[PDB]
Amino acid sequence: EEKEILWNEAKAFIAACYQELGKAAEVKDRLADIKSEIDLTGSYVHTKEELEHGAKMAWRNSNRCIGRLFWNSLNVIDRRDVRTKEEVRDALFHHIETATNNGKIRPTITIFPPEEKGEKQVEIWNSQLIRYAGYESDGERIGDPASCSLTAACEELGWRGERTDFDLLPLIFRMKGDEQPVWYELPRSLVIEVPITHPDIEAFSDLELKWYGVPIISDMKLEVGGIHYNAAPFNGWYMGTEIGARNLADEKRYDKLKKVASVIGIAADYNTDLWKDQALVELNKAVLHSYKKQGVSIVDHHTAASQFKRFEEQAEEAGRKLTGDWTWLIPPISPAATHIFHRSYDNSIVKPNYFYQDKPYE
Amino acid sequence: EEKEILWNEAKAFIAACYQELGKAAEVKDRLADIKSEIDLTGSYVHTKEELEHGAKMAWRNSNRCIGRLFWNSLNVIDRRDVRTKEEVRDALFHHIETATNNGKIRPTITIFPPEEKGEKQVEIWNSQLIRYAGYESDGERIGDPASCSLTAACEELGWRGERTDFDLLPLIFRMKGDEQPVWYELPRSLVIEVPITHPDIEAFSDLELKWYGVPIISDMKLEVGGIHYNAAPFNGWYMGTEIGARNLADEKRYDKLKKVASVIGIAADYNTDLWKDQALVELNKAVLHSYKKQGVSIVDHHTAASQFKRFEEQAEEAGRKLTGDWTWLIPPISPAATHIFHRSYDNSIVKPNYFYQDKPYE
Ligand code: HEM
Ligand code: HEM
Ligand SMILES: N=C(Nc1cccc(OC[C@@H](O)c2cccc(NC(=N)c3cccs3)c2)c1)c1cccs1
Ligand SMILES: N=C(Nc1cccc(OC[C@@H](O)c2cccc(NC(=N)c3cccs3)c2)c1)c1cccs1
Ligand SMILES: [Cl-]
Ligand SMILES: [Cl-]
Repeated sequence: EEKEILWNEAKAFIAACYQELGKAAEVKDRLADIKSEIDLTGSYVHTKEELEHGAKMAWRNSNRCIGRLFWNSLNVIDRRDVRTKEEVRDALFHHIETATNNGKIRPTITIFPPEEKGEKQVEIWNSQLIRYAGYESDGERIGDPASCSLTAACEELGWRGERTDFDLLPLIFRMKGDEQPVWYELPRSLVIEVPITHPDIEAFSDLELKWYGVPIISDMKLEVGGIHYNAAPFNGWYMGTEIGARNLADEKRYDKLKKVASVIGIAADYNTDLWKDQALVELNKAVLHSYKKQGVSIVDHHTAASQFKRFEEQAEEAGRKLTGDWTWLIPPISPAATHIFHRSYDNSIVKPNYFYQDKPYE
Repeated sequence: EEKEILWNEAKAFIAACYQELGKAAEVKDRLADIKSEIDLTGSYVHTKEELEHGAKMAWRNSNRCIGRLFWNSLNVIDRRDVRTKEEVRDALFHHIETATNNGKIRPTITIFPPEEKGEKQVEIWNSQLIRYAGYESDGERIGDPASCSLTAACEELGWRGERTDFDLLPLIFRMKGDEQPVWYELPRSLVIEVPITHPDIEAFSDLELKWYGVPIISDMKLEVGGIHYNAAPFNGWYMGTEIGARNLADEKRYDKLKKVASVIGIAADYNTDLWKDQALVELNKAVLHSYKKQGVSIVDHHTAASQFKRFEEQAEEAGRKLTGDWTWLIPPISPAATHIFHRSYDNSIVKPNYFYQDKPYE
């Protein structure tokens, strides 16, 4: 029935994978084992090599990702053995610790057991493992609006935030068979944060801005050879503009441009003054300066685009078709100063890859 | 034969056009006249109203244009009567004069006779009526590289540029039946230019930058109800970023960022300093400041995006589907500070509209 779809993706993956691993001879027999394993059990289990390489391929095929040059150095933690919520929690804690690596961030993914019957084994509620809570009631707007609904979900379960602008959300997830998720407060020793200061403008610290060191996306599905790993959090390091041009800048996020304009001492009254643009540049300089000063890995959008240019060259000379989403590849500031802006990209979806899936809350 | 295609577009245009003009009753009879006129002559001639409204509709349907709020105030000059190159020249001169309007730019289009048998009556060689020449030989790079090939074509015909960085290209066009185009030097009294100065940084004038006041696109085809007006130059006013973030900024255009960085007194050594971004903002502030100070119409990208938001609202409440090209609608600086970035657009092509056509040179 539906089993047919699994087998097809399995054939396509193993061939491409073993070909890249120089194990092309091993394919016929590996596929055979898979064929009967699917027949008898409905599914099939990846080898360490298949899983590691598949997660790497998936990153390589992520059209919206400018950081793909480094796809082959992805650190893959295999946690398909977890059976308990204490094990899941500790796996998540460990991922944070090893990925952070005292500021010298290692791109890492932790892979939990895949969906069985489409039925999840572990269901992560966090959008990122480290994220700030958001509150909204009676005109009062506190923290990160992006987190408003998860925050309300957490507070249903007996969590309570301090209602600071930077409350760390607890880890929150649900195990198969449990009707309700559990939540665990993040140990503050695990979480690096960076205060935002400006290299030249000493008053920038009056804004009392900060951001977390490591963005760990925990709400996407890794799909590898027909196998659906809904729980598979991954991280890289930030590109500065993600923090300075979006998280802290967007009107629906922290909305700090008017405040930035004030501390940098420019008026925020006239569009033709380009005060938003000027505020953006200083905020973004501030962010890069602050991460580098603390010794936390970060990349600027120009360096990132140069790296991506190498990914493009690398893919061509390896005989691989390149795929990309121009609308996400261009940085939100000075995009025409990067080569990305001035070319176009095939937005075709190639598997393995990371996909969106529906939130369990709201 | 091919006549069928004309008739279809004709039916579609007249219906939509007269409907918008509140002349829906007049359609059946207008179409009838057209039907027999096509039968007897192979083509059909637009009324003043049809032509004017069609050029307006075409602008309204230009997916890449952020300035569309003002589509209905387009000033349409009907020059389908030209038969001579002195008439074409004078029509082009007049367009420049009336559109410039002493700096208070009127959006204007001059419409020349359409293609007959696919055969052009007037063939304009300029990409814009006012543009700077570009030269390239023996490492030496002078003027605007975008104009390198047209410039070489002009110099074939006995034109010679001064080889300044801002030589005005002559008007150059070809009449049906002539094997060769003619060129006419632009009278300098017709052409407003703006020296680029900075409001705060007095040394900015050392760059000796300038740009022309009015961008007059003269190489696109206006298509209205099956009729192909290949020669139909049009203008608006600039959005500042077109000059400051592209014409003067691009490495393949004037490439001035390093020089800007120098006069504004910041180092241009480290990506993480965001010196390109900072140079961009100051150059773009300089451009808006300079146009406004001279009294030449210009719009900043924030004001432009606000206007386009009104176009969006206006289209919806008029019951018209909106179409757009997100990749051209976002400004090349601070695009995430505009609403455009945060929504998406249907890039469908609706006629009437402006289309690319092949250059006659190179
Ligand atoms: C090593 C440093 C990395 C950098 C600097 C980087 C940079 C980025 C940036 C800027 C985005 C766009 C996000 C946005 O603008 O909203 C992005 C998207 C993405 N990146 Fe990366 N990335 C890195 C590593 C990774 C890793 C390790 C993975 C997974 C293994 C990954 C997978 C993705 C995916 C799936 C998206 C798209 C998410 C979506 O569609 O919403 N990246 N990356
Ligand atoms: C009134 C002031 C106007 C402003 C500020 C404006 C602004 C712009 C801008 C910024 C672009 C993109 C060009 C680029 O980034 O390379 C554009 C494209 C365009 N505009 Fe407008 N525009 C205006 C008036 C007009 C008029 C009067 C017409 C024709 C009647 C027009 C038709 C177009 C077309 C056809 C394009 C796309 C050209 C292409 O595909 O290469 N616009 N406009
Ligand atoms: N950036 C856009 N969308 C958007 C809007 C709001 C939030 C958002 O978060 C991405 C966030 O979830 C995310 C996803 C994937 C990677 C990152 N950033 C990172 N450095 C990494 C996290 C984990 C590995 S790399 C961040 C993306 C648009 C571009 C064009 C039109 S809209
Ligand atoms: N801007 C882009 N392409 C591009 C690259 C080089 C030159 C160029 O010139 C447009 C130039 O011919 C042009 C065309 C139409 C309008 C304008 N600008 C104006 N204000 C007007 C001229 C006439 C009426 S409005 C200018 C456009 C891209 C966006 C995203 C990916 S590439
Ligand atoms: Cl983020
Ligand atoms: Cl231009």
